Amino acid sequence: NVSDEEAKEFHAMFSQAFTVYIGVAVVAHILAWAWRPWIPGDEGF
Amino acid sequence: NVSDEEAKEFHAMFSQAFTVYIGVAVVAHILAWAWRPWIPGDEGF
Amino acid sequence: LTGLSDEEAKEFHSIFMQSFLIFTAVAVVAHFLAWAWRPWIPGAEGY
Amino acid sequence: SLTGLSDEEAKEFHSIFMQSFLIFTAVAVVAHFLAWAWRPWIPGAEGY
Amino acid sequence: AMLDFEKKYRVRGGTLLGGDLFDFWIGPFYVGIFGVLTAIFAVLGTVLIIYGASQDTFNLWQISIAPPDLSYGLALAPMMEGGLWQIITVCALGAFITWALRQAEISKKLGMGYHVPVAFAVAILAYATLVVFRPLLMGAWGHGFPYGILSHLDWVSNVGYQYLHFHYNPAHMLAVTFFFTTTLALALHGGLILSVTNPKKGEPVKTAEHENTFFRDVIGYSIGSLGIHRLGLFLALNAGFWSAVCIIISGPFWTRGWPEWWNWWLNVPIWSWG
Amino acid sequence: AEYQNIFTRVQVRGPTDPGVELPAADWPRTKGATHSWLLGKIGDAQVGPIYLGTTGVMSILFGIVSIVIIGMNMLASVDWSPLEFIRQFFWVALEPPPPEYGLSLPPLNDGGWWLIAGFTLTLSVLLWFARTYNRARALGLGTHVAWAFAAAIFLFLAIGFIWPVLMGSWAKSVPFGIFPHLDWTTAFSLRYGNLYYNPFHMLSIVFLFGSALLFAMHGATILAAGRYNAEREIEQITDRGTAAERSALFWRWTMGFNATMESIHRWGYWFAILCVITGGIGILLTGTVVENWYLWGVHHGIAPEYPEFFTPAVDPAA
Amino acid sequence: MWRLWKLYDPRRVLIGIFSWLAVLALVIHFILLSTDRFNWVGGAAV
Amino acid sequence: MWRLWKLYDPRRVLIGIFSWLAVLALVIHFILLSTDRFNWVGGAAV
Amino acid sequence: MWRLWKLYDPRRVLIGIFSWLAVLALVIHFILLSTDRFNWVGGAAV
Amino acid sequence: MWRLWKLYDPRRVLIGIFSWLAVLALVIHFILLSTDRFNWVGGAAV
Amino acid sequence: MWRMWKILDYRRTVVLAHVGMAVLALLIHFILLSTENFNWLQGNPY
Amino acid sequence: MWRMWKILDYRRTVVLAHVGMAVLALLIHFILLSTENFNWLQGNPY
Amino acid sequence: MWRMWKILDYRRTVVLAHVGMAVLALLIHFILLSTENFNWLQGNPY
Amino acid sequence: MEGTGALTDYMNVAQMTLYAFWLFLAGLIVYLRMEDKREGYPLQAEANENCNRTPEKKLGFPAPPSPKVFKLADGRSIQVPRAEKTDYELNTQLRAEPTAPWDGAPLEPTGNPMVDGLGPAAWAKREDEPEVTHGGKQKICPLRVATEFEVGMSRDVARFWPEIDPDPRGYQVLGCDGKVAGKIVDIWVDRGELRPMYLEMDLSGVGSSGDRVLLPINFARVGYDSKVRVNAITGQQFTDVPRLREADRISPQEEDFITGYFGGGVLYAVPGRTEPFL
Ligand code: BCL
Ligand code: BCL
Ligand code: BCL
Ligand code: BCL
Ligand SMILES: CC[C@H]1c2cc3[nH]c4c(c3C)C(=O)[C@H](C(=O)OC)c4c3nc(cc4[nH]c(cc(n2)[C@@H]1C)c(C(C)=O)c4C)[C@@H](C)[C@@H]3CCC(=O)OC/C=C(/C)CCC[C@H](C)CCC[C@H](C)CCCC(C)C
Ligand SMILES: CC[C@H]1c2cc3[nH]c4c(c3C)C(=O)[C@H](C(=O)OC)c4c3nc(cc4[nH]c(cc(n2)[C@@H]1C)c(C(C)=O)c4C)[C@@H](C)[C@@H]3CCC(=O)OC/C=C(/C)CCC[C@H](C)CCC[C@H](C)CCCC(C)C
Ligand SMILES: COC(C)(C)C/C=C/C(C)=C/C=C/C(C)=C/C=C/C(C)=C/C=C\C=C(C)\C=C\C=C(C)\C=C\C=C(C)\C=C\CC(C)(C)OC
Ligand SMILES: [Fe+3]
Ligand SMILES: [Mg+2]
Repeated sequence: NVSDEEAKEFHAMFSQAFTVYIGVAVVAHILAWAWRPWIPGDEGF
Repeated sequence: NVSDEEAKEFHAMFSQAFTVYIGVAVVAHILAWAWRPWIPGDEGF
Repeated sequence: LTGLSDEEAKEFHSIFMQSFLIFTAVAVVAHFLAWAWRPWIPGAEGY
Repeated sequence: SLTGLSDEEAKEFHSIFMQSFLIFTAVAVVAHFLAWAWRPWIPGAEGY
Repeated sequence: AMLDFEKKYRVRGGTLLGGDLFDFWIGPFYVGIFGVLTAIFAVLGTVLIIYGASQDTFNLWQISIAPPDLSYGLALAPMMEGGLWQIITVCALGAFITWALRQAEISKKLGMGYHVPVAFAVAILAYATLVVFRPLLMGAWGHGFPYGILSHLDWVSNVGYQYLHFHYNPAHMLAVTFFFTTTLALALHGGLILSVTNPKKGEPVKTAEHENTFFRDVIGYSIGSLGIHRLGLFLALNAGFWSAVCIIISGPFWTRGWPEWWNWWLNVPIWSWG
Repeated sequence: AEYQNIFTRVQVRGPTDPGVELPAADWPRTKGATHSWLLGKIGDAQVGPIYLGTTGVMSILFGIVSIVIIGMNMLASVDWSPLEFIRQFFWVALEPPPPEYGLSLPPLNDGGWWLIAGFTLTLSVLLWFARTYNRARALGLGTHVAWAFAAAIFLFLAIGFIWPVLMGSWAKSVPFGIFPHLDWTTAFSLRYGNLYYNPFHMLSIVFLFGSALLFAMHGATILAAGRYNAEREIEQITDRGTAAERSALFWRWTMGFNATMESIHRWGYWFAILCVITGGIGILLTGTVVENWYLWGVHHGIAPEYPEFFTPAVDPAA
Repeated sequence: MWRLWKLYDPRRVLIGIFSWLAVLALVIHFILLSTDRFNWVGGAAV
Repeated sequence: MWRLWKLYDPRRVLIGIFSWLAVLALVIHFILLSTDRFNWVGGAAV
Repeated sequence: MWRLWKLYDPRRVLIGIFSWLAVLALVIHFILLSTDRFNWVGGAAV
Repeated sequence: MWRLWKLYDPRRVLIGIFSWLAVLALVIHFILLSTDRFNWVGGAAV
Repeated sequence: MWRMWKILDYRRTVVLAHVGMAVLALLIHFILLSTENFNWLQGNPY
Repeated sequence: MWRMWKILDYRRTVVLAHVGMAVLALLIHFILLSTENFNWLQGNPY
Repeated sequence: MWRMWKILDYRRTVVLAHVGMAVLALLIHFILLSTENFNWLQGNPY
Repeated sequence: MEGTGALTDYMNVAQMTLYAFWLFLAGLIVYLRMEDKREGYPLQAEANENCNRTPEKKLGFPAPPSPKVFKLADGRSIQVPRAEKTDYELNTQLRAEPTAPWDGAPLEPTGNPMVDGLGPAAWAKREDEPEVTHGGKQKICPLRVATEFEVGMSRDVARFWPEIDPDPRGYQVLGCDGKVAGKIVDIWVDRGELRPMYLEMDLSGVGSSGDRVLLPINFARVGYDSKVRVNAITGQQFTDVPRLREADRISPQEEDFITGYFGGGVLYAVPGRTEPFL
C-alpha cells in the first residue's frame, strides 16, 4: 500500500540517521582502539 | 490437488537446493575426514 | 499518520531539540565536573 | 501464487535478495579471513 | 489451518508495539513483535544452555548452568564461570516478559481482559525474585538457582536447609497452603463441571442450580460459577505471590533458623504462663 | 479503566434456595440458610442449607471423636493449660506409637490414642467420600468429585496407613500436629535420602505446580472472557458461545494448541488427581523398594556431579 | 528459485532469516567468548 | 451525644462493645495469669 | 527530522524517551556505586 | 450365559479383559524377575 | 521423484526441513564441541 | 535501497530498531565491564 | 476370526497395535540392555 | 545393586513403576488432547494455505474423536460439535478483507466491524430460544418480571453504606468519551446464578427515551457518583447496540450479539484503539 515516493522519503530519513549513527560509532571505535586495542597478539595484550 | 507441472516445478526447485546442499555437505565431510577421521581403530584414534 | 499538522510538528521539533540541547548541555557540564573529580579512562598502567 | 507477488515481482525480490545475501556473505568471508589471520581455528594433529 | 470459527477473529490491531509489521499468524501461533522477541530469546537461551551442556555433559538430568560464585558479587562473570548463566537469565527474563506482553496483544485483539498476562506476571515476579531480587538484596548473582533439571533441586534443598527447617517459614507455610488449596479447588471445580456435563449415563446435562445444590449439600456453601474462577485465580496468585515472599525474606530479612522466628509467638505476654 | 471482574459490584438477592429436590428417600436438608454480602462480593452469597444424611452424620461422629482424641491428648500434653495450649498450639501433637510395637495395638498413652484417632479419622473421610458420592448421584450428577476426593484419600491412606503397614510399624506414620507433621515430612526426606530424587515426588510436584498453573490460566481466562459470560460454563459447553471461542483462540494463538470449555476442566481434574496419585505411589515405593533416593538417582545417572570447591570430609569411622 | 517467493511472503522470510541471523551471530560470538583462545576481550595467549 | 444512636445502630454498637469487652477481659485476665506476681491461682509470693 | 512527529504521537515518544532515561540514569548511578573508585558516598580513595 | 453380551457391550468387555490381561501379565513377569529363583535373564542357580 | 509433492505439501515440507535441519546441524556441531578430539575451538591433540 | 520500506513498515521498524539497539549496546558495555582489560571503571593495567 | 473387525475398529486397532508393539519392543530390548548376560553393547561374558 | 525391589542387574521396581506411569501419562495426554478437539475440528485449511489451492480439512495429532452426544433436560439430544454452528461459520461471507493474500495475514474489516461481527465484535451461532431454569422459569429476566429479586445483597449495607452495595437503577450511562448515552431503567438477573447480567437503559441521551437497550454488567463500571461508565464503546455507539426480539426476554444468540457489540469497542470504538503504542 506504501507508494514509492514515501518509501524513498522513509529511506531518506533512515539514511540520514544511519550515517550519523555510523559516524559516531566509527569515531567511538577509533578512540577505543587508540585507548586499548582489543585484538590480542600471540602473547596477549 | 496440484498438477503435474506444479509438482515438477517444485521438484526442480527442490533439486537445485538438494544438489547444492548435499554438494557442500559432501565437500565439508571430505575436508573433515582429511582433518581428523572420526572412525577410531581398535587402539583408538 | 497521527493527527498533527506541519506547523505543530515543526513547532514540536524546535522545542524538542532545544530541550534535547539543554539536557545534553547540562549533561556535558556534569561530565566535565565528574572528569575533573576522577577521570574514568585509565592509562596503560591503570589508576 | 499464495503470496500476492506476481512473477515479475517475485523475480525482482529474488534479485535484491540474492544480491543482499551475496553482500552479506562477502563481508562474512572478509571477516573470516581477518579472523583466520589473527588466530586459525582448525587445530593440527598436536593441537594448538 | 484454523479452527472452523477462527476466521472471523483473525483481525488487525491490538498490538502494543510492532503494529502491522509483525501482526500475523504462523500456523496457529500469533506472532506479533513480542513473538519475534520471545522466539529470539527462547532459541538463544536454549542454544546457550545446550552449549553449556556440551561443555559439561549431555545427560538431560545432569545438564546444569550454574550461576557465578558469590565472590563475583553483582559483576558479570566469565562465560564458563557463571557468565553463561547470567546471559541465559536475562534471555529468560526477556522471554518471559515478552511472552506476557504477547498475551496482552492477543487479549486486546480478542476483546478479553488482561487477567492472563497479569496472572503470568506473578509467576514472572516469583522467578525474578529467585534470580534478581533476592540475589540483589544479598548482593551477588550467585544466589540464583542453577539452570538444570536436577541441579536446581539440590539448590532448593540447600537453600531451604540454610534456615535449618524451611517448613517453619511463615510465608512458606502460607504459600504451601495456597498451593494445596488451589489444587483442591481445581479438583472440586474440574470434577463439578465434569459431573454436571457428564452425568450418570442416560440422565440429561444438569444446570447451574445442580452445581450450587451439590456443594451446599456437601459442605453447606457454594461459591458459584463466577466465584470459583475468582477463587481459583486468587489461590493460584497468592500461591505465586507468597512463594516470592517466602524466598525473598529467607536471607535478606531472616538469617537464622526459621523455627526461631516463632519465638515471638512463644513470648506473647497473653499466654506466657511463666 | 475497565471492570476487572474481581469483585461483584451490583448484587441481587432473591429468596433463599432450597435446592434441587432430592428423591423421596434422602433426609430433609437443614432449614437454616442466609445471605452474606461479603461472600456475594466474591461469588454466591447464600450460606446453607446443608444436607445431613446417614453417611454425613456418621462421618461427623467419627470426625468429632478423632478431633476430641487429638485435642484432648494435645491439651493433656501441656498439662491441661489453655494458655500453654495456645502458646504450644503449633508444636503439640498426638504422637504415633514408638517403633517397638510394630503393627500391634499399643497402649493408649504409648501410641494407642494415635491409632484410635487415625482409625476414626480414616472412617470419617471414607464416609465423607460416600457422602460426596451419594450427593452427586442424588442430584443425578457424575461422581467425578467423589473420585477426585478418593484420589486424595489414597495419598492420605498411603502416607498414614498403607506405607507404615508395608514398613511393619505404626511408628513410621505421621503425628497429628502442625509442626510435628512438618517434622515428619522433613524426617521422611532425611531418612530416605533426599525425596527430591524420588521420580514420583518429582511427578507429583509437576502436577501440583501444573494445577496452580492450570487454575491460574483457567481462572484468568474465564475472568478475562467474563465480558462474554464465560463463567456460565455449562451453557458454553452445550452451546458454544463467543466466550468459549475467544478462550480457546486465546491459548491457541499463544501456545499453538488449546482445549475446549469442557476439556480444560478435564485437564484441571486430572492434574489435581495425578498430583495426589503419583505422590501416594512415590511414598509407597520409598523404604519398600528404594532405600536411598539419592543413591538410586546416582544408579540411574540423574544425580549431577559437582567440581571441587572445598576439601571433602572423610568419615573418621569409615 | 525465484518461484520460492510465490510461496513464501517476503516479509515473513525476512523476519525469519533476520531472527535466525541475530540468534546465530550472538551464539557464535558468545561461544567464542567462552573459549579462552578466541576470547578477544579476555586476551588469552596462544 | 444521644444523636449517636440515630446515626449508629444500637445493636451493632452493643455487639461490637460486648465483643471488645469479652476479648479485652479475657486477654487481661490471661496476661495476669502469665505473670508470676499476678497469677492468683499459682499462689506465688511477692 | 521534524517529519518524525507526523509518524509518532509526541506524548508516547516522550514517555518512552523519559522512561529510558530514568532506567539509564539509575543503572549508571548504581553501577558507579558498585565500583571501588566512583562510589562517591562510600569514601573511596584512589 | 450368552445373555451376558446383551447386558454389556462385547467391545467394552473385551477391552477391559485385554487391558486386565496385559497389566496382569506384565505384573507377574516382573514379579518373577524380582524373585531370585524365577529370574530367567539373571541366570540364578537353584 | 516429483510425485512426492502431490502427497506432501511442498511449502510446509520446506519449512519443516529448514527448522529440522537447523536443530540437527546445531546438535551435531554441539556434539563435536563436547568431544576432545573434535572440538576445533579447544584444539586438543588428536 | 528504498524498496526495503515497502516490505517492512518504516516507522514500526524505527521503534523496533531503537529497542533492539538499546539491548545490544547495554549487552556489549556490560561485557566490557566484566573483562579485566576493558573495565574502564576498574582501570586495571593493560 | 474376521468377525473380530465387526466388534473392533480395524483402523484404530492397527494404529494401537503399532504403538503398543513399539512400547513392548522398546521395553524388552531395554530389559536385555539392563542385564549383564544379554547386554550386547557391553558384551559381558555369558 | 542388590536388595528388595531389584529386577535385573540394573532395573528395579521403582524404575519400572515410573515407566508404567509414563505409558499411562502418554495415553492420558492423548485422551486429553482428543477431548480438546471436540470444538472447532477438523481445521479449515483455506486455499491460500496450500500449494494445491483448494480448501482442506486438517485433523491434527491426535485426530478428533467421535462426536459427543449431550442429553438436554428439555428432551433434546445435541451432538458436539454442532452441525449448525459449523455450517454457519463456513457459509457466512465476512465483511473483511485480508491485508495480504498469504495465509496468516490479518483481516481488515470493510464495513463497520462492530455491527458486522469481526474480531472482538464477533458472535457465535447460538440458539434463539431463551434459556429456562430447572424449575421452568425464564432464566435471564428483568426485575420487573422477576419480582422476587431485590437489588442489594444486604438491606443494611444498601441502606446505610450504599456505595459498596449500589442500586444502579436511575444512574446515568457514560460512554468511553464521556458522552451521556442514557439512563439505566432496569436490571436483568440470571435465575440460575443469581447475578445481574445486564443493565437495561434508555437511549435518552443519544436517542429516544422509549428505546431500550441492554448493557452487559461486565462491560459497565458502576461508580460511586450515580454514574455507570462504559469504556468499551462511545456514548453515540449505544444507538447501534443490537435490540431484543422480545422486550422481556433474551436468547443465547442475543446475548452473543450484545456482548459481541460491546467487545467490538475494544478495538473499534474510537480511532487509534487498534493502533500500537509506538
Ligand atoms: C530526534 C530524532 C530521534 C531519532 C530519529 C531517528 C530516525 C528517523 C531513525 C533513527 C534510527 C536510529 N536511531 Mg535514532 N533518533 C534519535 C536519536 C538517537 C540517538 C541519540 C542518543 O541521540 C541514538 C544512539 C539513536 C540510535 C538509532 C538507531 C537505533 C538507529 C540507527 C541505526 C540503524 O539503522 O538501526 C538498524 C539496525 C537494526 C534494525 C539491528 C537490530 C538489532 C536486533 C534487534 C538485535 C536484537 C537481539 C538482541 C540483542 C538479543 C539480546 C540478547 C541478550 C543476551 C540480552 N538515535 C532521536 C531520539 N533515529 C534509524 C532507524 O532506526 O531505522 C531502522 C532511523 O530511520
Ligand atoms: C535460496 C532461498 C533459500 C533456500 C531455498 C530452498 C528451497 C526451494 C529448498 C531448500 C531446501 C533446503 N534448504 Mg534451503 N534455502 C536457502 C539457503 C540454505 C542454506 C544456506 C546457509 O544458505 C542451508 C544450510 C539450507 C538448507 C536447506 C535444507 C534444509 C534443505 C535441503 C536438504 C533437504 O532436502 O532436506 C530434506 C530432509 C528432510 C525433509 C528431513 C526432515 C528432518 C526432520 C525434521 C527430522 C529431524 C529431527 C532432528 C534431528 C531432531 C533434533 C534432535 C532433538 C534433540 C530432538 N538452505 C535460502 C535461504 N532451500 C530444500 C528442502 O527443504 O526440501 C525438503 C528445498 O526444496
Ligand atoms: C529443604 C527444602 C524445603 C523447601 C525449600 C524451598 C526453597 C528454597 C524454595 C521453596 C519454594 C516453594 N516451596 Mg518449599 N521447601 C520444602 C518443602 C515444601 C513442601 C513439602 C510438601 O514439604 C511443599 C508443598 C513446598 C512448596 C513450596 C512452594 C510454596 C514454593 C514453590 C512454588 C513456587 O515457588 O512458585 C513460583 C513459580 C515459579 C518461580 C515458576 C516461574 C515460571 C516462569 C516465569 C515461567 C517458566 C517458563 C518455562 C521456561 C517454559 C519452558 C518451555 C516450554 C515448556 C516449552 N515446599 C522443604 C522443607 N521451598 C520456592 C519459592 O517459594 O520461591 C519462589 C523456593 O525458592
Ligand atoms: C524436606 C521435605 C521434602 C519433601 C518431603 C515430602 C513427604 C514425606 C511427602 C511429600 C509430598 C509432596 N511434596 Mg514434598 N518434599 C520436599 C519438597 C517439596 C517442594 C519444594 C518446592 O521444595 C514441593 C512443591 C513439594 C510438594 C509435594 C507434593 C507434590 C506432595 C504433596 C501432595 C499433596 O497435596 O499432599 C497434601 C494432601 C494430602 C496429604 C491428602 C489430603 C486428603 C485427606 C483425606 C484430607 C483429610 C482432611 C481431614 C478430614 C481434616 C480434619 C483432620 C483433623 C482436623 C486432624 N515438596 C522436600 C524434598 N514431600 C507427599 C507426597 O505425596 O510424596 C510424594 C508426602 O508424603
Ligand atoms: C503464579 C501462579 C502459577 C503460574 C501461572 C501462570 N503460568 C503461566 C501463565 C500463568 C497465568 C501463562 O499465561 C503462561 C502460559 O502461556 O502458560 C501456558 C505460563 C507459563 N508457565 C509456564 C511454566 C511454569 N509455570 C510455573 C508456575 C506457575 N505458573 C505458578 C504456580 C512453573 C514452575 C513452578 O516450575 C513452570 C515451569 C510455561 C508453560 C508458560 C510460560 C512459557 C514461556 O514464557 O515460554 C517462553 C518461551 C520459552 C521456550 C522459554 C525460554 C526461556 C529461556 C530462554 C530458556 C530457559 C531458561 C530457564 C531459566 C531454564 C530453567 C530450567 C531448570 C529450572 C530446570
Ligand atoms: C485432588 C487432591 C486434592 C484434594 C481434593 C479433594 N479434597 C476434598 C474433596 C476433593 C475432591 C472433596 O470432595 C472433599 C470436600 O468436602 O471438599 C469440599 C474434600 C475435603 N478435603 C478436605 C481437606 C483437605 N484436603 C487436602 C488436600 C487435597 N484435597 C488435595 C490437594 C488437605 C491437605 C492439603 O492436607 C486437607 C486438609 C476436607 C475439607 C474435605 C473432606 C471432609 C471430610 O472428610 O469430612 C469428614 C472429616 C472430619 C474430620 C469430620 C469433621 C467434623 C466437624 C469437626 C464437625 C464440627 C462440629 C459441628 C457438627 C459443627 C456445628 C457446630 C454447632 C455448635 C452448631
Ligand atoms: C481439647 O480440645 C478440644 C476437645 C476442646 C477440641 C480441640 C481439638 C483440636 C485443637 C484439634 C487439633 C487438631 C490438629 C491440629 C490436628 C492436626 C492434624 C494434622 C496436621 C494431620 C496431618 C497429617 C496426619 C496424617 C496424614 C495421619 C494419617 C493417619 C492415618 C491415615 C491413620 C490410619 C489409621 C488407621 C486406618 C487405623 C486402623 C486401626 C486398625 C484396626 C487397622 O489397627 C489394628
Ligand atoms: Fe471453569
Ligand atoms: Mg515428631
